[PDB]
Amino acid sequence: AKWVYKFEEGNASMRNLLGGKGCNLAEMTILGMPIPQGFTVTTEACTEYYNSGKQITQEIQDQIFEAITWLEELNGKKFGDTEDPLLVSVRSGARASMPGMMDTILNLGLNDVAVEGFAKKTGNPRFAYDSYRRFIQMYSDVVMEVPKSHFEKIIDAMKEEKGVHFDTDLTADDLKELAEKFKAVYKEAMNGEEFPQEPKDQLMGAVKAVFRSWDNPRAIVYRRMNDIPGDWGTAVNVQTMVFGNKGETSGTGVAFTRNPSTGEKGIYGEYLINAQGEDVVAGVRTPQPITQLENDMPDCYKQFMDLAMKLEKHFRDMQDMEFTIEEGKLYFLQTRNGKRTAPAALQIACDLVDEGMITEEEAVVRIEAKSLDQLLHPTFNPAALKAGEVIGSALPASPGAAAGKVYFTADEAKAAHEKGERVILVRLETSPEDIEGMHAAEGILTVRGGMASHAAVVARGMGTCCVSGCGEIKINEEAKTFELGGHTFAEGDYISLDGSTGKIIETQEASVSGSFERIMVWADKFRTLKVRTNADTPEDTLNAVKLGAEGIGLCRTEHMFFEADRIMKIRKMILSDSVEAREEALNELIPFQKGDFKAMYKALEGRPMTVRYLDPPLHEFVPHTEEEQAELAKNMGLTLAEVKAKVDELHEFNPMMGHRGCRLAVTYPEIAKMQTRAVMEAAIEVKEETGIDIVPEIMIPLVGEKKELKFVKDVVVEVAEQVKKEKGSDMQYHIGTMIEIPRAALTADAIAEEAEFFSFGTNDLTQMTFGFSRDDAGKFLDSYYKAKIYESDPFARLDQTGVGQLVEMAVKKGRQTRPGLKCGICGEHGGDPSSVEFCHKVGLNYVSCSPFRVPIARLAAAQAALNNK
Amino acid sequence: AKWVYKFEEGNASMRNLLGGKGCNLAEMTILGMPIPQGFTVTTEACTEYYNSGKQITQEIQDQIFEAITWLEELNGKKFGDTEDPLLVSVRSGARASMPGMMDTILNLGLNDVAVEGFAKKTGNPRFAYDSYRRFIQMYSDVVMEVPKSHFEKIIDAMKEEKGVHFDTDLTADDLKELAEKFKAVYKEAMNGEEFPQEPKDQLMGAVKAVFRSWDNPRAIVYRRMNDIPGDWGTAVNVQTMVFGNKGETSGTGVAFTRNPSTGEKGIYGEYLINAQGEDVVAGVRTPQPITQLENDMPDCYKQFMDLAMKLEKHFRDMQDMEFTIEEGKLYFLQTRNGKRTAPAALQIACDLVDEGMITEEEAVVRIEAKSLDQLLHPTFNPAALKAGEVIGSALPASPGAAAGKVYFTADEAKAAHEKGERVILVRLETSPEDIEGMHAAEGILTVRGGMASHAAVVARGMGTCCVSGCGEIKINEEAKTFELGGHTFAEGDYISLDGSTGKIIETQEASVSGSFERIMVWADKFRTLKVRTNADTPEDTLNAVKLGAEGIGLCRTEHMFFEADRIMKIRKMILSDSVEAREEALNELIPFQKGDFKAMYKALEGRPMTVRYLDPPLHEFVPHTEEEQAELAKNMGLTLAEVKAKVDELHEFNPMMGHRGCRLAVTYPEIAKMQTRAVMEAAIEVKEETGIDIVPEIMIPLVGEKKELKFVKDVVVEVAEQVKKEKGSDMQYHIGTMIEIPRAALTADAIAEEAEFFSFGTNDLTQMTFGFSRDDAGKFLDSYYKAKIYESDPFARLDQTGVGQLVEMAVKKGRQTRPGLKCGICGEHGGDPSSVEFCHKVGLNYVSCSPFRVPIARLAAAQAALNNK
Repeated sequence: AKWVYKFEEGNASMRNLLGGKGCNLAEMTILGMPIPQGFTVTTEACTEYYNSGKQITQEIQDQIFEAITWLEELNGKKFGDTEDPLLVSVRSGARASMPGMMDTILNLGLNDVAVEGFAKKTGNPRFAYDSYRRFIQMYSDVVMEVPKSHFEKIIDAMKEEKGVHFDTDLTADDLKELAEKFKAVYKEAMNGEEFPQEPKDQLMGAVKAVFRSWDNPRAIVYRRMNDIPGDWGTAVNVQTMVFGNKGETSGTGVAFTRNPSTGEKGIYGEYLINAQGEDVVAGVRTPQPITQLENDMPDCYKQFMDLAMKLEKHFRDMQDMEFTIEEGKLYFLQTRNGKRTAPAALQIACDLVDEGMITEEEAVVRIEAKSLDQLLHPTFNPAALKAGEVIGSALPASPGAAAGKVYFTADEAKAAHEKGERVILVRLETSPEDIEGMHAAEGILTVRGGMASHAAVVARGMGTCCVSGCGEIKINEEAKTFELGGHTFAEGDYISLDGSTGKIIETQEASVSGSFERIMVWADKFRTLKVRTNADTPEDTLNAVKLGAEGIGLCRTEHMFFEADRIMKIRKMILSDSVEAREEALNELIPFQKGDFKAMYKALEGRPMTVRYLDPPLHEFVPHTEEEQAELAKNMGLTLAEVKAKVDELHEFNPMMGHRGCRLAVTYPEIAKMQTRAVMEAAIEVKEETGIDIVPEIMIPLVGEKKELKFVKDVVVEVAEQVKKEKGSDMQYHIGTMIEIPRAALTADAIAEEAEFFSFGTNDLTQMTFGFSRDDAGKFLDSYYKAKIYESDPFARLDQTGVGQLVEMAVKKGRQTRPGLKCGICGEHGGDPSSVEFCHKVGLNYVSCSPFRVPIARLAAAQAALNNK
Repeated sequence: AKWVYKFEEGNASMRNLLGGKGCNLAEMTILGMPIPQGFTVTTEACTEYYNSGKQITQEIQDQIFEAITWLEELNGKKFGDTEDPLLVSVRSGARASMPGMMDTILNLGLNDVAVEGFAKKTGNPRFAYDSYRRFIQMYSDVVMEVPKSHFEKIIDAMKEEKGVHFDTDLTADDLKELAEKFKAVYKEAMNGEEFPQEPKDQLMGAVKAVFRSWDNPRAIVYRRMNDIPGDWGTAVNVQTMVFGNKGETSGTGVAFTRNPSTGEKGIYGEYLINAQGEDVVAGVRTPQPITQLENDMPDCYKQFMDLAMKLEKHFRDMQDMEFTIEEGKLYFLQTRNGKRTAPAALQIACDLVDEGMITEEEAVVRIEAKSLDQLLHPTFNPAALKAGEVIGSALPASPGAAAGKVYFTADEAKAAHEKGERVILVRLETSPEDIEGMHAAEGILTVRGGMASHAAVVARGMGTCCVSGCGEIKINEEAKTFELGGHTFAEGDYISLDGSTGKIIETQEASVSGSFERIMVWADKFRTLKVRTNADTPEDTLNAVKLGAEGIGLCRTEHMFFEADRIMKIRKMILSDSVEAREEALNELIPFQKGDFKAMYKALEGRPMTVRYLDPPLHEFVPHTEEEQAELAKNMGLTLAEVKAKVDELHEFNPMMGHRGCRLAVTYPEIAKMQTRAVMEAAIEVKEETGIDIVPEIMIPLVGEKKELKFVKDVVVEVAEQVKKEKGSDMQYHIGTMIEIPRAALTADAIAEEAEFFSFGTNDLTQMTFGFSRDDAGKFLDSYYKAKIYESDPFARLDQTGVGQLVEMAVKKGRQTRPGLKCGICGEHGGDPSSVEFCHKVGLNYVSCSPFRVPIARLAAAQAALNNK
């Protein structure tokens, strides 16, 4: 039952039930706003249809065809009648706003005969035929039967072949004729199937389009990148059409209560007089500043602003709305918390707070965590921009200083590495088919669109740079080139930004609003999780410390063995055929490594740093180019063959799971012994030269058995304890381990006994758990997301149903035997908002992630706190 | 009566009465802290002595010599006795902390015989003689009889001529001998006067030094630059001496509760074991991190930190304190809100607020306004610092990226322009005698000092960069050169910063903490004054808008006549011998000027901009180089002689007071007519292309009579009104004027009738009021400050007792006839905290100042609000 709900039968509450626009539309209705009534097909009915072999069930249709009945009696007109036709619009809406992705159908109910009845009754035959020529084009695309170029090449060939310039200048005959020109295309571009004339067949067709599209490549790829599950689905909305294209006193526009890209307080949007935004606004015929609509229709503005402001105080957040003016009358067709850019995100958040509109928990909880990454994208370098050659200007859709090679298609722009080959995408406009390209490019450059245009919307959403409406861009696809300013380019390097200018540039790094801080302080007053960082170097430590890094969670020591002025000492150790010799070799490194931790400790100023012992296999440090192998045969008094014989002696079938980490530490204590001295001696000394207390945390990698950790810990304590002759050094320190091998988690209680702290190495723990090496996964990974087998990437987003059990088990079990057992997480998962919450809820003590994600971690940790209290 | 007060006889309340340290010392006593009792000579007694021909009155001495009595009976010892001598310290304290300037005397009461008694009784003859050799040196400097080099050249010649390295290694004989070596200098460097042996003569001498020094060049110059009046004066403190130089378990250190240069929370200071900070800490023998004093004397630290934290919660602000340890016992000798750098200023302010220690009005009121200028000093450019050649490192005394030519003396470093020739001062250490040099240099570079060293203190106070303790600097004065790293310099260009590094650099511009904002929001929630800016260009407008510029208060149009592609049209106007011709000429400029305001209006986005009409004389635009005059004789069909004849025809005796501004506008309406069109047409148009309402404000310069303003306003209204054919343009606009000519203020009521708004041009109003041209003043100005005739510069700091009456009169009178009369201020005075308050209190509506001082203005306006509610 109940597969369709009237707007008056619901509210914000049932957002899941009716979808996003669903509840909003229903909410606007419940308020008593001037909106065209309609009804909503439930997301559930999307499930039914899907869990029914993708067929629209009987009970469903009838219920759709019943609300349609309701509407007729509602405004005295029958659905797509022959004389007085009732036209409607169709538009999908998931529980998660997907701005730039969803679908919309206008004037549905029209056909060869009803248009004419619409012509007489309405009295404006140009209109009827315009509203019909439009609608045929949309049904052709949405209910995908054909591409837009087919249709626009025609109206355009028609205009640029009749001395006309805007469709707004075609006669009732031009259109009446055009319609057949489209009804001709849709058919000569399909089996030869007739175009739907039976409104009931047009409307049912619509719906399936929507329910169907919810599984097409683009959606799938879009949700995953927007952390949206696929078990939700879409809802479809049927509303009683209202027209901003009846003529000179009717319109339609998109507008935001506060600038969506800077937080700016005050109306931001565009519109066009006589037109149907749905397509006309998001495109050519340059839209007008919504703040001009006051000059032109200064009576509709008086009320459009009175509504928008109460819509914004209603939801107590900034609103992304849509209006159409019907010859003097104003109609709202949409409201929604405008998606934001990071800056605008915090900025508005602060305002709504100062303006009393909301509480701090609110704003803290509102910011989309992951987005703070934008905050840190390297802005341009002034001097580089001053000398910069600006060869054109256009709208500053989405902020940021983007710059890279240009590509006229998303297929090839992504081909050239993601945001790694520094790519740029130059197009006319963009569309749902360009999602991964816009996503993988430094910046998007379009030739027509405006604020309400796809690229902006979709770009200001992905915190990526975009410059739209740049007309002067003459693009060629057949030769893949474009003319901008005083130059012609060809897949070379171009540069753009929010200073709206495009040019022939050095980026640097930079500040953070006081609003970042203002919200960071708030996060910090609600978060229980502490936030350390993953830094192996002073500068990076410092950089993260500056973002609120409360210490270190993963200080890799590998490099201390790698780095040129230290590779030959580790290699000598491997070739040395005696423990006395290895011992020696190893000791040659203590000075350097010692230096290393000194610098980190002087830098950390009392801030805790979990030092992870040698992790990789010895094979990773020997030479694998006989050029280098023969080099090392002289720096060692040996022969190539024998050094090579050693190398080939260390070679493993699966490096990720062999004689490495803890296992090297057992076979070669010496190594672990040497690391304990360098760290101990270093800590003591700075503690000695600064007096600021240090409390080193040694961390044992790849542990999988209590006795395995003990053995190595027994080696550290003895060296650590010995080093204590620079004084018995009352200095404390804790031996701990990395819970990154399933057995470690399964036998935590047992592991807790020797270990003084658990540090979850989720990246590896996730490889042993999923059974696949990150390094060789991608070759199949994609097919998993495509096949929807995977909704998220485990390597960036902590698998909670699986890896999550191991993590929650180590903590539980680990604390049965050591109630205080401090716990942490490492790698990527530590910097992922979703993960950060799980950890908070499961039991961790702190979170560690790269230096630049500290803000993302803190906010997340913050939110996680408020959410689960 | 009452010229001296016991520490127990006062508290914080009477800060004016007892001076700064006065009340603090008295306050610490009232708390019950471990401090050496003493008494205080009132600031008033400084007045007496001064308003008594600079003689210490009789009633005064006795009262000093009476408290000294009190002290003997207080600790069973007589003042500088022969056997058990009571030694004391002398140190001045004004109601305004002058860190780095005031004076201090240790061990006063000692002499040839009492030292020996101090030797026996104490039992440590090295000590007695050390405490004596020190004290003789200080009395020699403070009670200025001789320079420090005289004394340090000796102890040093003595050490570097006896195989010794630190005075801490001279025997009881070395010192006993040294003393005579100093008592020998003081005398061979004076008439031949004996050195004071009578403690009563040493102590009275001290005091006069202090009261005297309060009028010496350096003080005078220091207060003015620190807005301190000279009618206040100093107070002198006499405290019962305690020693951190008795040996191995006694010490003395300087420390701050929170880092004075970053806001950092947590102890920051230095110290030295066995020594008397007063000189030893602020100098060589590298001090130790106060946080190490926990390793060495881990029992004194336990209590030093327990005290400092209650001293900080007591005053509810960060504390700058001084301690000495007397063989196990800890002694506090000072507390005081540590002077701060801008960043640290806001930062701590925010903390104390989050930590609940204080309310926001508090923090807002606490920040020293003027300091926010630091916030905006251009940091270095990363890439420029990455390629930068670091030829040495040292302590990061005061923040900032300083860089400029080096000068080994303050006398010559100031010679080469102030902070205009980009100067740098390289010295051993600095001192009160270097005040204007440190002040006029980009950055200070010293060879020995530390955190507690003069340059740091005095530098972190003036928000200027400083790198101290850089030993590797071998300086030569005789050849004015120094060796640093792998180079030797000679008055060339050097560079430094808070990254502590000094190097062989491009600076840029940059962010503002969220703490700047956090306090800016606060300012903004307490300020009633609005803050516009003085911008004549879009970029500058934008720049100021970014700091909270709520509009424009002074948009000069001169340049619109000046700029190359527009100078020839104004010149043609001047040479054209007909109003029809001039008219013509003028009209040629309307397009350009029109462009100009368009850009400003597109930039201002609705934000008000007071446009000031042509201000300078026509002579200012003709050529004054016959090379150019003969150039303009061909671009006009004339001869040199005749163009020259015109030029010489416009030449005035006093350009600042002739046929210019409003007077040109009367004689040549045309001009004013043309400005009204360019502005009107421009406003209408943007209002037309954006719909955002504009409300131009035309401002008439140099008005001095109602009928004078009317006449010109009558010309604007008619042109303004005419231009209203791009539509009657419902556009509003207000004619107003600049109250910058005394008569304007004296006849405001009369002026208010025609003018719709008053805009105080205080710079000029201050020249007509003081009667002297800023341009020719400096040649006598300095002698006014030196002669103390002027405490402040009127041109930067609004004369309130004078110019202030004219300002308060125009507002009063101006509102009798126009109750709404909006009012503003311009030029410098608008950006000066002191002025900004006066204006707030007198009646202005908003304040306008350069773009970068907007923060200074806002905070000031804020504070002014809280202060006078």
